[PDB]
Amino acid sequence: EMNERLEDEEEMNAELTAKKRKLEDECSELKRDIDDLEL
Amino acid sequence: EMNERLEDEEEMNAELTAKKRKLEDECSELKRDIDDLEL
Repeated sequence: EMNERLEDEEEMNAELTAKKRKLEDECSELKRDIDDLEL
Repeated sequence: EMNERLEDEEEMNAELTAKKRKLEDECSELKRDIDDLEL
């Protein structure tokens, strides 16, 4: 039982980190363009 | 330990999701403020 649920949170750890990577990416795209534009 | 790792990954899930809360917030202010800026 302890393994079957920890594996839930680890795949969730991946589900988080994947989205997190997609965040850091998209946040930097938007942030870049705005900063360039303001110049 | 397996139980301790649940206590690890719940807080780890919280630390990540809290970062995600900052990442999601900024990106939304980014996309919104662009809209105002374009108007």
